[PDB]
Amino acid sequence: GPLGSLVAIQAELTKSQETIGSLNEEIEQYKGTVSTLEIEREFYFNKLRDIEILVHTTQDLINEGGGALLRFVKKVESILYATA
Amino acid sequence: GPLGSLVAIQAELTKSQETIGSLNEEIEQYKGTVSTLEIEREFYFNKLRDIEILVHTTQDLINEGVYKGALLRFVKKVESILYATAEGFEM
Repeated sequence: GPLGSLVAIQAELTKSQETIGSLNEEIEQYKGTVSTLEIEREFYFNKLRDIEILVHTTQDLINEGGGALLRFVKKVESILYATA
Repeated sequence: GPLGSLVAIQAELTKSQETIGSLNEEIEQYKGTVSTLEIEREFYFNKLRDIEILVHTTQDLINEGVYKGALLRFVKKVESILYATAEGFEM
């Protein structure tokens, strides 16, 4: 009857509001994991950038103003731009 | 009466089943963003590892005199950059 249908929907509704609660919990932990990975990424990208700047600057400095130095600089450059 | 309240709670229920649907899409999006960041990481870690090997190997040839200056200066600059990257693996 009316009461039975009201009770069944109310039960499924509170069960649904539970899932929403647990899915929001997951989203907050995923937001936290993306944030950590993005903080790490900015740090490592800066170190690789410092190596890239050094490689290109030395390549320019060798040009007008390298023997074994140029050979090493080119070996580093090939490591940076390799695709795997 | 009872029909009105049944209609209002059924509407709340189907609306909440739609939010679970959209929250599951967000989770799949977030799983995809964590996966991309972890794939980048493995690739850039591999390059750092290869630069470390190269830096130490050529330092061994400069130390154990196998060249008969500016090269050692450059090798040491790279090594300091690599050490600073190792130092920030906790921070």
